[PDB]
Amino acid sequence: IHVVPKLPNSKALLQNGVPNILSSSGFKTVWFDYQRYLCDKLTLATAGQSLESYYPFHILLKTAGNPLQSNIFNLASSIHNNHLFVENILPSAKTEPSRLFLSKIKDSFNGSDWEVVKEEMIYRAENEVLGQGWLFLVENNEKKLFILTSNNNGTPYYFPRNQSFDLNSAISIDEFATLKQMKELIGKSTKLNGKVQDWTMPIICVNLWDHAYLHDYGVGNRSKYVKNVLDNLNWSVVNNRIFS
Amino acid sequence: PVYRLPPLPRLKVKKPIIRQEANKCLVLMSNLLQCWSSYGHMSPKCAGLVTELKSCTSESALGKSNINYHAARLYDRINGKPHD
Amino acid sequence: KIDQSLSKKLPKGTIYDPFDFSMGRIHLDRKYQDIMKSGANPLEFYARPRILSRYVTSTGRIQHRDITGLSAKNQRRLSKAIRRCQAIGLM
Amino acid sequence: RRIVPKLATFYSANPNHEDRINRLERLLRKYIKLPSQAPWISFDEYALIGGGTKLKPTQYTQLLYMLNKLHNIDPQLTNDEITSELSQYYKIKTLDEFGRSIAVGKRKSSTAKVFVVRGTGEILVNGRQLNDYFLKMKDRESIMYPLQVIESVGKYNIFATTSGGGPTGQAESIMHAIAKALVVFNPLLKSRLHKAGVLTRDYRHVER
Amino acid sequence: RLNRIMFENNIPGDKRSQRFYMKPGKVAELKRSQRHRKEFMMGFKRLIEIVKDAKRKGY
Amino acid sequence: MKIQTNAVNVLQRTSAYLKSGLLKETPAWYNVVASIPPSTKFTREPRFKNPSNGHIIGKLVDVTEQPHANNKGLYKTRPNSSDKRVGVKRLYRPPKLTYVEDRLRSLFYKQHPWELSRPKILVENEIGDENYDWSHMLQIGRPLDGESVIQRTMYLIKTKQYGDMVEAYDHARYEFYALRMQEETEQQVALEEAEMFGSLFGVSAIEHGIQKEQEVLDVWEKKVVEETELMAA
Amino acid sequence: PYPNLIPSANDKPYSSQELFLRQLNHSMRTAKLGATISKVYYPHKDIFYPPLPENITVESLMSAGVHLGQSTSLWRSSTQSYIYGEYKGIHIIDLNQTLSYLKRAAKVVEGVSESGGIILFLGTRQGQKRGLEEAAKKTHGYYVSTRWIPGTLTNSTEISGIWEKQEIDSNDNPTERALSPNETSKQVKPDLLVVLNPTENRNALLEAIKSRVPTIAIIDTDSEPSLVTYPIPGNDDSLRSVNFLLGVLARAGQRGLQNRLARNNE
Amino acid sequence: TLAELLGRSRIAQVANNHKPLTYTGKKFHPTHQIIETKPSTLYRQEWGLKSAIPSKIKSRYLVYNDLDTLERITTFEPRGGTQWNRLRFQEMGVPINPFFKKFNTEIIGTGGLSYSLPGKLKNSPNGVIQRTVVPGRILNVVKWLAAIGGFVADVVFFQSPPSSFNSMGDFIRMKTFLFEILEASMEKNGSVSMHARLL
Ligand SMILES: [Mg+2]
Repeated sequence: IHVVPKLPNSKALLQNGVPNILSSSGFKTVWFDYQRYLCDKLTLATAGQSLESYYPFHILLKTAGNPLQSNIFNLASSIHNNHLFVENILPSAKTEPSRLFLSKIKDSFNGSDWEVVKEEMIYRAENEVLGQGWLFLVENNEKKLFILTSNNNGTPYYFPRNQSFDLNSAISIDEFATLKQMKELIGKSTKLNGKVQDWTMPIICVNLWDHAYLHDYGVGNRSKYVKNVLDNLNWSVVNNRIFS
Repeated sequence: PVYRLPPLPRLKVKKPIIRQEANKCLVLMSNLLQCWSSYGHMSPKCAGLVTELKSCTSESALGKSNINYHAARLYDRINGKPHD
Repeated sequence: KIDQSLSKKLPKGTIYDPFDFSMGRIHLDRKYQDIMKSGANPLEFYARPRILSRYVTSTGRIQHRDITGLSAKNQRRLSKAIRRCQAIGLM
Repeated sequence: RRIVPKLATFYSANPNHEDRINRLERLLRKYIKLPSQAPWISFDEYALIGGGTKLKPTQYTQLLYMLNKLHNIDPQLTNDEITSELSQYYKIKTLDEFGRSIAVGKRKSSTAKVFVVRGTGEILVNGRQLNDYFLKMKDRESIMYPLQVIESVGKYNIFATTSGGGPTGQAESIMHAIAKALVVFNPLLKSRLHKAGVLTRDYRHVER
Repeated sequence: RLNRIMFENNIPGDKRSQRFYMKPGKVAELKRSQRHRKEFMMGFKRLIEIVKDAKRKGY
Repeated sequence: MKIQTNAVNVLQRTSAYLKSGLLKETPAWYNVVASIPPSTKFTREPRFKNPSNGHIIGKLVDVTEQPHANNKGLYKTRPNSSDKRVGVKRLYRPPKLTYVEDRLRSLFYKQHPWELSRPKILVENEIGDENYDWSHMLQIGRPLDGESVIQRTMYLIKTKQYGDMVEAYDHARYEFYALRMQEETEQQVALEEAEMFGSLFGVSAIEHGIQKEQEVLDVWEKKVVEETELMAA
Repeated sequence: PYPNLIPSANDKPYSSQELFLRQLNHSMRTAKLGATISKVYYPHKDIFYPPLPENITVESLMSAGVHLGQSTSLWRSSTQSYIYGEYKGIHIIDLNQTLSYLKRAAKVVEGVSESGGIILFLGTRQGQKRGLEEAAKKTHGYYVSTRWIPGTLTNSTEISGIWEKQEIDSNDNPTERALSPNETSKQVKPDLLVVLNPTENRNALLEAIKSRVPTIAIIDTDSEPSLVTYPIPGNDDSLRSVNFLLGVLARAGQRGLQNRLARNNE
Repeated sequence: TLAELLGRSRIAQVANNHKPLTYTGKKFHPTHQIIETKPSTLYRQEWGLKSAIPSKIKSRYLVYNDLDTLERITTFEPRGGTQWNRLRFQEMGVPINPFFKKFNTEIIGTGGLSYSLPGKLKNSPNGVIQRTVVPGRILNVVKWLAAIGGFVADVVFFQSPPSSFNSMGDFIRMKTFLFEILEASMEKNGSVSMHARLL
């Protein structure tokens, strides 16, 4: 039985929700209703199996390579990502960005400062993520940050399941080349499961699903919601997520 | 039908039979001899086989049953004797 | 070519496992390789030399119950019917 | 006050060994997540601290397996606990002023001392030409063999000095000494020479 | 194939059986002994099969 | 083995040793075992009721209880042979436990053999923690399996929503079919969406089976060629 | 924290050990995000978080598989009273009798530990070492899991006489006093012996009988109840049931030890 | 009471099955329930059965007959193959209605193999999947039969067999081919008759 995690200051979040991003009704939709929905669906899908004993992150890491249980993976991914998202918008466990994170953004993004990087992430979310999706700021094994976007329920950890390219429409030839090299990397591995190593981790997570913003911000104006999320993050969690 | 043996002093095979695999050199020699029997000695047809033999025996001319142990180990468990 | 005993044939419509395409499957199949078992009376089959002959050797020796696999009752009736067939001039 | 046995394994066959393996298992169990990547005490040495006469070689092999597993943990992630527990169980030639490598080899009762310098393949034996001292071609080829294994024949000058035994013994002593001298000029070739069989003394000798 | 037929019909053993005379009590004793040995062999084969299966499964 | 006296009377032997003076100091267990007497009765106990189905053991219906004729049309006037036999063994045998579900289950996996292929976990988790309302088939903390169908059938019959076993079984079966169709559609659509959004899969079930078949077939190739060579000579 | 580790330069990528520490930091903080797992059985907890004797229900005993008895063909008829019935070719153990006997045995273990007696946990099946060791450590007791040497009790001088002994205070604190050879060579006899597989340990049971050592055991359907002082009807061939019962007994012993220490510290 | 809980226990949930574990006859559908154990319980040999399974077994799936026997062994087999076949069928996508509205023992429609509905097609980034292609192995030199993804089917040819067939002879099963599943039907006895075409 997967159960919705308890959140600090739950009474205040019920009363008002996350300040300056969501109202109480919106926070109910994004977390109290959607997280319960996802957890119940995962429990129904994985009950009576081994996967009931593993956490959603270990579930999605286990299930990433098997086509026929993608649904479980999707649920697991959401159940993880949503919580990550919530944790970077919780009022508290004003928090300030750390020196190390600022240095990494400055070094990772070709000298660009953090705020223009925020605007660039807003642009990326507006452009590529058509409809439901997730936005992440992630660090790779080279100690380099970069911006990743996943369509529907995708994971930053495993690059085969990043779901960063929307094939329903066309794809740029460069995106096709990226897909082909990715598939070659997958195929090179000698493991029977076909697994590959990916040490990417999410430092920032933003929920672009309609549950997050539609009730508070409408069909349009999603970039407004993303800007509000990024401006008022809980920087203690974000700083802790980085390793030194 | 099922036959149940009495409580026996032991459970052992007198002569365990092992599946030694016939040496490759011997069978290759036999094939060569049959070749020269049918086509003839130093016949063009099967001369290739000779080459194989020349290699197969070049280094050397010719190039285990645990049933009793396991039976003795397991007999007390599987004999199905009455309690005491 | 492969001798037929050395090849395993999966019948049509049957499920299988990768083990099936193995010599172990053939060896296992080798290892684990009518009317009188249907509730009938063998004594009634005493003027029927063919069905009685199904249960004897080439020389006419009645087959043991270990070979026939019949019940003791039907085995006794079969032996009696075969001997009666021998006596009456049939078989 | 109360008298009780010291070890939790007191009623086992070898309580000392069981308790020591229990400590090793405890450490191997607490730090199971750490990735991985010098002899140990002898059987009598472990017998003294363990079961003594009760100590068994399988128990000793189990101890060594655990100790090797613990040591094989990556050094950069080891800590003071593992090292402290493991500590209880722990038991160059060069050329001369003239650029010469000096080696001494033996074979049967023959001994040879060889000076190998960089040169053009010239060889002297006891101040005599090689062909004058060694009439047998096989002995000359034996002397050549270590030079041609490293394909440096014609790149060194050899001054060999033999004494004792007969022709073949002296020649093979020159061979072994030349190999030992060549190892100095390029240590990376030692394995190559060692694989050719010229760096191992032929211990065979006349017996009563 | 002919020799196989002969051994399946027990003709060779039968001929040596009829060669000399055997008292009916001794005949019954031998028949009981042979049947008991056959049954014992069947039981021993069953036990060996159980042993081999248990070994395969790791017992 | 005989019922053993010495195991349970250790306290009495130790008391004799202590009072005689043979033993000077009381063992640490003496006071504890005195406070907690061992159970010293080893008796075969009669059983009069089968818990699984409630059948009452040890009851005979007397002649007077039948004032009417039986199915064959005969009045019971004297006891018959079976009635005149003492049945103590029936009391002292452990009763066989029989459940109605055991039948329906056997039916279900006969009707749906491939449902057996779906793996089952027999590790119990916690039995007492189950809090299920069987007005609906799906339960949180439970898989969707045939046992859910039998449980819904028993719930239907218990509430008398349906009268006969077959009717409730069929209704639960149809609910099962609907739910399993929904799950199958989720799986298919999820895989299609993953491929739609760029997900790349290293290996699939067909290719995995093909790989295992290839290893087995290569070993079989070597063994067959060697065996043909062996048999030819 | 992690001595003798050499961090990498910012220009170069992470090292393998740096990646390991980074992933450890991730695991201890964020890997467990999304849901909290409830009502799921984790085997290790049966050893580390056993329930108290009073909190045990029949449902908990049945979940551990304690009720599953031996095959009906291997029945020892002396165990008739402990049997609830037979089902699927095996005998079912009556779990109410199991609960009563287990509570009684837990009280016995708690009393013996509270009196400072020696408790010996003997179990010689394959995977029983972990639970035996943990029970002995938390009860300040002793255990055997490799093999029971015959004569360990009746011939203690020739078996256990050579191993060292130790004087301790009321608080189980070493005194480090030097023991005389006669004191070191005395028999030290267990005050309580608990056997997980009494069928394969007849020697230990007979020695305890001869030496007047009260004994507890898990009595399966094919085991003799009268060979032990405090039988516990239950399944002895399943590791889960054995570990559950052993953890209950070990927690009772730990409670007795804690009561003893609390009284000595007042 | 204890009887109710035993009736609802997972060991009771497994239906009574006593068929031979080692079966050499024709196999059309699963005959034993697959028992799965988690890795954590496998580490301790706990499978939820009466007794501990031997530590030699490394697979997490088995099929069993007796919890206990006179020989003190659990009558089991370390095999979980059949599920994969079922799952592999789901990869084929070929659909096969009794699932829409005294006890009868006939196999009801598809007995849990596939609960899909015929009227759907697969979208792919290349586009609509018109025809489904899966790899298989032609087994014998005979119609010709093929082992395709856990099931044996009769392959419908297209003009002549490729010459590779004649060249290889009885070693034909060594080489993989690509087939398109024309149709899948279920016979009364439970066999799954599929017709495929060698491309
Ligand atoms: Mg047992």
